[PDB]
Parts: sequence; C-alpha cells; structure tokens
Amino acid sequence: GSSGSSGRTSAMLTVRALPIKFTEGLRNEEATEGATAVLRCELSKMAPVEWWKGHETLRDGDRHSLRQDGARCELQIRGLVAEDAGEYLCMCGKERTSAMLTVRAMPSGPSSG
Repeated sequence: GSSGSSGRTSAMLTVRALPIKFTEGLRNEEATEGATAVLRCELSKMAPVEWWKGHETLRDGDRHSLRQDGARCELQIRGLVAEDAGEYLCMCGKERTSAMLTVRAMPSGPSSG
C-alpha cells in the first residue's frame, strides 16, 4: 500500500530532560537582490525560538514567512532589497546564535538573458 522501505534504521527515544544547545548554528548566507532568501538551523531538541535583528524583534506575516518543524527552524523573506541585511539572531530557551546575511545587487548594464 504505502510503505517506502529506505533501509536506514535507527530508533532513538525522545527524552525531555537536560538543557538544550545548538547543533548547527546559523551560517553566513548570501542572496541576490530581487530574490528570495531563507535561513535554516538545527537545534538539539524541539523548542521555541525568537528571531532578532540587531536590537529588535521580528514578526511573521507576508513578506516574512516564519516556519518551524521539530528541531529544524527557518525564516523565509520575499522581496529582497538591501535593508534586510544585518545580524539575524535566534535565541532558543537559554542558548542563542547569530549570523551575517548579505544582499547582493541585481545585474546591471549590458547582459544576456
């Protein structure tokens, strides 16, 4: 019916003890103007997080799409420009992380396409 056998087997019980740390901190992601940028990070255990920018908190709406799946968080941003660039933080319970997002400029002058 519906059972895709992958082969890779590995069972691990999920406990709810001890503190939570970061396994894959954010990484310097570079995007192009007029494009779509999206960051991703993996945690040690499922938990709430907060995206900060320099010295302010961000929100989820249209231009900014916030999504989370277990221990895999991500933040999509449509309608790039240049201001979006900066220092994206991510505090999870106690620990915290920060990255550097860069926004390039669209292709100008004589170009093929």
